[PDB]
Amino acid sequence: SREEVESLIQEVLEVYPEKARKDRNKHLAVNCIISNKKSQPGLMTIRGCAYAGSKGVVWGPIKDMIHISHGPVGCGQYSRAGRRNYYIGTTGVNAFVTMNFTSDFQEKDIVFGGDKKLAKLIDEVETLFPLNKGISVQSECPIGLIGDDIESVSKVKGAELSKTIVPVRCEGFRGVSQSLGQHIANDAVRDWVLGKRDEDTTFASTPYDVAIIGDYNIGGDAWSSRILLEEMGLRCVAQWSGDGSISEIELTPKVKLNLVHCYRSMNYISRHMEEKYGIPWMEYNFFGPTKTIESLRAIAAKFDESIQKKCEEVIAKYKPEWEAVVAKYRPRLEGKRVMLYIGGLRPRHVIGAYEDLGMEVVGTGYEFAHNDDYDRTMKEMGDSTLLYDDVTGYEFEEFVKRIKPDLIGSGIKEKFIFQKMGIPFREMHSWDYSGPYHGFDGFAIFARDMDMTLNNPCWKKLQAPWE
Amino acid sequence: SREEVESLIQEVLEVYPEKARKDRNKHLAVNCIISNKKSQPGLMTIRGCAYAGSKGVVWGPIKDMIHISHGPVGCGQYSRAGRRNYYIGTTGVNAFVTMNFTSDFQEKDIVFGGDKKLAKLIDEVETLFPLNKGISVQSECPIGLIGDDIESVSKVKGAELSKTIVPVRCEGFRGVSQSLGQHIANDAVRDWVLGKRDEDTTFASTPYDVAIIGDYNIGGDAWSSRILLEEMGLRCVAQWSGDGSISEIELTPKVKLNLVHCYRSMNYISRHMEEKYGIPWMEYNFFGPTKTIESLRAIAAKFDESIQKKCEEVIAKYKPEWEAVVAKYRPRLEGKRVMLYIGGLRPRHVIGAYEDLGMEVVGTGYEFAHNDDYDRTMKEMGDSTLLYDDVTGYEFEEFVKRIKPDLIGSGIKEKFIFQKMGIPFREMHSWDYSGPYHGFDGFAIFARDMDMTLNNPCWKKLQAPWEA
Amino acid sequence: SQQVDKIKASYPLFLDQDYKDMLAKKRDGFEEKYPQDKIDEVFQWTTTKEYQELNFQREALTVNPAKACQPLGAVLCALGFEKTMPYVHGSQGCVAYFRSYFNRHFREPVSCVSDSMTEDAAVFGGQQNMKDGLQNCKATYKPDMIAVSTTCMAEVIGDDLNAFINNSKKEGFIPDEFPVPFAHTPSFVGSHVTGWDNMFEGIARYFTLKSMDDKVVGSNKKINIVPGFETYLGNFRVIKRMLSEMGVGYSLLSDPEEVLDTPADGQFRMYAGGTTQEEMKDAPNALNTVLLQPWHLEKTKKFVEGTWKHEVPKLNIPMGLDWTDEFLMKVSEISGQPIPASLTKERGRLVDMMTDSHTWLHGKRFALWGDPDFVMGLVKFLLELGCEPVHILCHNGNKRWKKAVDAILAASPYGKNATVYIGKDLWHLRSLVFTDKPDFMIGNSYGKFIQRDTLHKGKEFEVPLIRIGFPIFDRHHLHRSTTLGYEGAMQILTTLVNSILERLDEETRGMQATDYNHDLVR
Amino acid sequence: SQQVDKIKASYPLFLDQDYKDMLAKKRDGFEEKYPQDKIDEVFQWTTTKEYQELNFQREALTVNPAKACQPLGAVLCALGFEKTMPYVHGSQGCVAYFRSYFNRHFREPVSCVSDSMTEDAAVFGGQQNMKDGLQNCKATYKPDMIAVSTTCMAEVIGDDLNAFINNSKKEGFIPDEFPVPFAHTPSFVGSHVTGWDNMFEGIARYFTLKSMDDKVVGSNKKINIVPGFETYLGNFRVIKRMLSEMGVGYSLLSDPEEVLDTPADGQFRMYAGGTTQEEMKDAPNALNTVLLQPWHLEKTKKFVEGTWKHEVPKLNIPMGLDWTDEFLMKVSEISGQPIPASLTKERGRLVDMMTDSHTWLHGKRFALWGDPDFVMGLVKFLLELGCEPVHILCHNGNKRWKKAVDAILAASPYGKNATVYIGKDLWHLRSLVFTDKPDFMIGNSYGKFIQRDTLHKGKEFEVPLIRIGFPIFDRHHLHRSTTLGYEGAMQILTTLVNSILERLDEETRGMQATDYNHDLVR
Ligand code: CFM
Ligand code: CFM
Ligand SMILES: [Ca+2]
Ligand SMILES: [Ca+2]
Repeated sequence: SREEVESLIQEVLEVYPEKARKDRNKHLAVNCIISNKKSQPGLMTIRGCAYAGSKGVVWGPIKDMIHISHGPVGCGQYSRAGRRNYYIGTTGVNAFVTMNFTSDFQEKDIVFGGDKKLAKLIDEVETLFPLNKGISVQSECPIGLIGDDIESVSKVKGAELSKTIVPVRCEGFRGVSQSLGQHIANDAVRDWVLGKRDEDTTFASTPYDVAIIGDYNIGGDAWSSRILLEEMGLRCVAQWSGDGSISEIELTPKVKLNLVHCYRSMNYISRHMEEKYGIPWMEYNFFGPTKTIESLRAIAAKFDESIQKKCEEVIAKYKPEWEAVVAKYRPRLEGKRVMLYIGGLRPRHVIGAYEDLGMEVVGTGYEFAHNDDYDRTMKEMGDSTLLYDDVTGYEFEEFVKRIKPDLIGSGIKEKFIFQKMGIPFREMHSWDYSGPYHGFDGFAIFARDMDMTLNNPCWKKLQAPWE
Repeated sequence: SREEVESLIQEVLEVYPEKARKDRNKHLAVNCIISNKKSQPGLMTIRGCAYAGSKGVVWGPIKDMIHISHGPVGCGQYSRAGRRNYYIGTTGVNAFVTMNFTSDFQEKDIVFGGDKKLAKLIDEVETLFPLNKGISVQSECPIGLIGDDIESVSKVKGAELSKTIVPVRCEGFRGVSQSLGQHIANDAVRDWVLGKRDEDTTFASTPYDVAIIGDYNIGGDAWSSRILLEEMGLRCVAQWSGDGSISEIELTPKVKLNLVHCYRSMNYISRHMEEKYGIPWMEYNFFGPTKTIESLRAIAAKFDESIQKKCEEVIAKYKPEWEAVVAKYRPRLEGKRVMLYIGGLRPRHVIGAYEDLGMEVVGTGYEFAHNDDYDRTMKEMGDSTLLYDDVTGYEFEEFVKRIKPDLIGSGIKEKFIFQKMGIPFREMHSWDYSGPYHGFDGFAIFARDMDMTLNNPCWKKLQAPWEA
Repeated sequence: SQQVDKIKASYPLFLDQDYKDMLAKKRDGFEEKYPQDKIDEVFQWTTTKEYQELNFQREALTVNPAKACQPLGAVLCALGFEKTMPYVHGSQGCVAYFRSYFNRHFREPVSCVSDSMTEDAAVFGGQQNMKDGLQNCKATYKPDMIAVSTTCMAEVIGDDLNAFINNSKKEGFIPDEFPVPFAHTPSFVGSHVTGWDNMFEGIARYFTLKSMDDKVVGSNKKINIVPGFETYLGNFRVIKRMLSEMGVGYSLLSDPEEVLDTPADGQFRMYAGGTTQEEMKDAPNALNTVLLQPWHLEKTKKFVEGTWKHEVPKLNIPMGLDWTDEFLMKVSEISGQPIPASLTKERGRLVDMMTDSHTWLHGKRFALWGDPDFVMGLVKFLLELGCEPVHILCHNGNKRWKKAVDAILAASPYGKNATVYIGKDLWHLRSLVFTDKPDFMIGNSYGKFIQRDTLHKGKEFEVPLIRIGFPIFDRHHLHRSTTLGYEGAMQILTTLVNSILERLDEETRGMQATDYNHDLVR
Repeated sequence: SQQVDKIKASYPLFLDQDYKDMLAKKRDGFEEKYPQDKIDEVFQWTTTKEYQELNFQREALTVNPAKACQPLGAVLCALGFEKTMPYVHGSQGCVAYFRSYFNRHFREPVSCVSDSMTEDAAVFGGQQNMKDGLQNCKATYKPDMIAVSTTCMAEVIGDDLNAFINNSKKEGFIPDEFPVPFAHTPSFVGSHVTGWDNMFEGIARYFTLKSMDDKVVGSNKKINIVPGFETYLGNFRVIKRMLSEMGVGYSLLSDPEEVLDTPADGQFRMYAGGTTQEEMKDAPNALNTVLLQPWHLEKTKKFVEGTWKHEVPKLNIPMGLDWTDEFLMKVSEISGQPIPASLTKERGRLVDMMTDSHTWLHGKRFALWGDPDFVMGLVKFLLELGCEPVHILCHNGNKRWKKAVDAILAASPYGKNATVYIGKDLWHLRSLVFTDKPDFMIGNSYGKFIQRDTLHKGKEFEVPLIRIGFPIFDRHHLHRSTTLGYEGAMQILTTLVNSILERLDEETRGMQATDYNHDLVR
């Protein structure tokens, strides 16, 4: 239908002023496109900031560390327990993920600088939460603008207390999206944490050590990945960020292979661990049977025959289980058209799982992804399907209106818009408080969930029997 | 003022027809009155039936027995878990007080008789609740009117299954109030349960065996009594009805003394156990310090010096505790006037406890009590205070209107009337889901409850500031 | 003992050691209690599939009924009329029970009298009790109407209510055209809903039967609404609200919402509001009559169709989305009034709430009980939410009702695991929630004893109660809420979703055990 | 593993043995976790009086704040106006957070834009972002108004909003009299309530300041009602209802109840209802202006008293019995309208509910937090119910507020054990509910983490949460309820009494242990 799509893009864009029209035309394509620059002012971008990329996705999930949102009270509040990066711990005692530690800037701190307040905050953190294994200080916008040196404070205090204090200059004005904040967070781990055990040779490694890099355990996602990799004989030394401890991060230079799930947020440190430590890395996809199977086979191919045998045994165990899932739910979802919009991995990665339930993904797009993500997307998506980079509120509403999908999978700022339009909606960020969606057990929940929402009785009652 | 009261009674009674006026005049007195007959038709009597007196107060509380409200579905429903006669057990397995077992009469049972249905009901009870230690069958109105013989069914089935099945002909039409149902229930225990162990000599008694007779453990009331009596050295073999088992009832002929709390509901069987078994009995009152103390002393005087010593030790232990209660709450309740209306013991018995908190009871009255209860009341109440027997809805509303009391203590059918009038209210039946009110540490609960309701913030708020 | 600054009521006072030992001594010395190991054994047998089979073989024993008797209903019907004394010819114990039962549900005064028939009346009729009874009542409580029903005593000895009332007018005990409608309400036929129907039909006959030749259908341009046995103030109020929103002339026949909710302002109001006698006399002139709860209003339907010549619409109880729509649309075409934007919006807000909440509601299994129309409307709305109504109990349901509900279950994929049980009771249901455990129960307060029975087996087996019905005695002021309309559907949706989320928080509130799913946002 | 007919989500899936062992292997192999016995030791120390002393010595560290930042407020203020785009000059991450925060509370679309200031703007001002931003916004989303506020980035580098807006009108990016009110809302001064105030005062100045000589006080015969930061749909709706019941002409200035509750009917409505620009221009002609939440509307009070010359009544938030009375009586004498029988009755029904429920409410101890006016109205109403507000927390409270609440505590016997804490947070409150354990907490969803912390110590130490406030993220549709008026007092009374009775049933649901007090009637 390629000219309908070509003509659609053009029509939506006429409501704009001129430099908006030109820029957004570059960011809308029929399956090339340009990606990752700035958002156009006043157009209701779905994108967050560099702070969200650092505190919200990379640092925040690290369990036994205290993360300090250094700045005013806002950022720490809105991001308090918003993302479901699951963990095992005793919160407030040894684990701290769902708490909000903030320096709560007042006008005296803006005017004079917040570094003496940060120094005293670090001591207070130490007397009240003795069992923390480290501290991060996540900069909000003001910090960089008023010229604070949180690095000085981190070194002097870190030395004084013999504790790891990571300064992260992830100010929301920095970059164009959450993406730069991910980069800043990876470099923050590189410079202040990862190298700590380069001298230490006392970790007893094995030929099967691996680390899950870039699985943030949304709804248990990483736990459902790990079980499969470990049943296949491999040892998961580290889980990056989701339910991760600081000592696992410190131990990741000891593994034989790094398994990158989220490429956009973790490719940076993966490239660095292959440079400095020689550790090879690979991308995998644990969304749906097809992809979890090809991934399990490809990871096993990097090792010996005993891991390839265990791989085929694991595939055999779960094969009755996912075949029952497709037998139940694929009749119920066949030929339904899905339109997607998430951030930097999921727009591409979940397609496989939808196809295993006989669904067609007719449109997908990323908030903050780069071009190397869009080169990966091309292959996964079909012909004449719609691609959209940093879609505006207006645009997404207008595309759905025309294309008329059976399911929309996006974030919370999109959810209630489409449900009012009669389109079924599933959050593809928080999983709509469900999940895990990774692995085989995750496919059963995913499939249960697309079904419960797309074939719900409520959608047939959007119109009154009188109008 | 005795003439204000005299004139009040007369005024209220003018709204009546003639035979109502004459009869109700006889049932309203300034402290001489007639009691326990019939209620006058159409006048919104607060009284229940003979079924309530039997199933609701005497039988229902017996824990390890299944009580069958034999008749239509109504009675068993309305009385299901309405009275808080507390017990320890596993309900539906070995204990059954809060469940509703009924024969649920339909028109075929009315027309043909419900005795074959009762016989099959008893078998069903036995297959589904194996651990019951006995069964009562509480007759509702229809049973007596349609000429059923539940006694035949009880004997044949009781013999067939070697189980105690007590027939109780407590049909709501019988009698004039809940009172006859109590009597019918006492005679039902006499004829079918109490005599079972007259042959049996294997219970090892002691000189200090006693039984609490007529404490129905409302909110734990009996448990708060029993602890005190046993700290005083006495052994409580039985608790009648409240948290009572059938074997305790069967063992009561082995005690040395029967302690009657509720006289109106248990005097009948107490007189019978003194005739047949020689067991002396006495009335006591465990409402408030003064009365619990004179009671503990009087019960102890029936035994030796070691029980009188233990008595004085028990009095000494709880004396700091109740003195703190009066020190806290008596300043808060001094000189407040209480008007009461309950059934057959409490109108007289709680006065002591109110006086220990410096409260004056300016009016009291019984639903279903007899004249021997009103002879006991006379002494407890002050001069020119109002007495009322089987008070009508109209009358109680009109007396309160005039007398203007600070507290009204009555039942659930009265509660929301007086709260709308701005008068503080405490239920003196269910204790307003509080209690225990018996003993020393039930006095603590009593006292804070009268205070919380009488000096509650809501009472100052009944008139809108723009209505003044 | 007692600490005066921290006074303990029954709970937790009897948990103190000297009390705990005292009760242990009582049990051991005198109770001859069964061994605890045996009590456990028998408890575990009460939970089995084998026990459940023996439980449904009961023919004579009813345990824990989920219904009441006919005169209860007649009193609630009667309270709905202006300055009317409900009066129940027969035994006085009954009236003390009906008053108490309703007092505890509404937490309000419930005024109703008896004519106190004793044993003497059993052998010689209650005729003098009717004569004196009505005279005293008229004079002491000043009612504009007295609505007489009966207790079993008066029914078994066959007192002719009609004759007894006519002879008391003749002998001058009450004025000759003082309103005394009557109904024979036998406790042993049907239930409390049957008594509401009988009472209403009797009051309708009293103001109508002998004056029909004067009446033209549709002349007052109003629609009559007969509510049925209704124990939520919000259901009376919402029907009225919506009809007034539409600008539809109506007449709610039997309306107790004012008497059952008078203000605490220094005075007691025995009577308040209610349907006037003038609305009952002029009721044949309505365009039609809508029966809000038709499965317990069959006698009334035959009288309004047969004597008033109204064509009563085949409308279900207006519960849930589809049946509230169907209700408003029938009201729209009888009155010729369009459905206003406000109700079209309120419908949309309800559908919005449904779409926001469906992920937590989907596939949820319920055991539920109650009166016939309440149960089928709750079943319909649960099917609309995508929930499974697994155990449907209606003790006072009939065979035709059961077929109408199996038919609405058959039309939904969410009714495939559902079974409707009529004539069965709460001890029967205690077994179905053990052997085919649902997630929750929707029912009255008698269901709290089923919930503690399921917790005794263990936490995994506990089935929480969601209190919706009559009677609700252990919670305050839920008699004020709404189960009908869009309003009512919004309240039930919010209770169902939040009971579910509460239980999830409870199951995930354990530190380092289950709190990994103790989510801030749900 | 997974059984396809009974699919397990995160809970309870990770409780399966192969998962439980896997996590045990992770902890032991790689986490270098503290010994469990040490975690327990430190947990028990966090509950002590010694820890609490160290916790209140905090000067630099805020943990678990009970407030948000200024621009959040400005957005909610702005949504209340007709066809208005909230627009926050500065960083875009902010706007994604304010939208999400409100989306999860209301479960609705929250429309708001940013002009996406990057690093370039930090060194050269956000001037071009204002110019392009307003132009694109006007054209893409078609608003009749755009209300501009700021994020910290724009405040720290001192962008003159006024100049930036005037230069974008001059250069022709937006029409010269296209409405663009503004407010500088710095995240580091005050809180979200301060941003609501600043925004309102800015919109009031935009329609008023330069046109006062034309205005006569009292000429439109209306009273203006400024709501404040309000996140309950029922509070907007009840103020309106009562004023209309009185037949009082009013103008609710900032009214978001339609946009925050549009129907699901096949179409998305970006805009809906709201206060028109005509009501804002004609607002000086009102008899007076009532501030519903005065402690966070101080700037607004000075502008309405100083420029509009209105004599703003000294009225507290209309919460509880006394302050709703005081509100209706002020409205009665400003408008000269009498209080109708309907509100006098509703007041009486509330007092009736109070008398029916006082036995369960009396002496009940609460820890509570929230915004200043919400907290003092909840404290007043708890004192009226005979409850003790033991721990009063208001992170964004000021010294004068604290003195006004200590004064209302001093006048009641139920405020003798109460302490008001300003500038303190939820980690501070976590200690007060351990060392001076209340019965319940009334607060937002962040309080669920305090409840699981108290359960970890043990069941006897558990303090249940009662969700009343903002944000409520873990329950559905409670944003629809009411805390103001008699209606609001009836809803809080019913929640407080039933939470109490629920907890009593929970504590007495144990067979042969504590169920002797598992009463049918309470
Ligand atoms: S929007 Fe993932 S690159 Fe990042 S929070 Fe979601 S599509 Fe993020 S997969 Fe991940 S767990 Fe994410 S869902 Fe990469 S971590 S900045 Mo919003
Ligand atoms: S109204 Fe007792 S003679 Fe009987 S239920 Fe209450 S004043 Fe009864 S003391 Fe007792 S526990 Fe009673 S309170 Fe005699 S048992 S028929 Mo209603
Ligand atoms: Ca009431
Ligand atoms: Ca919504």
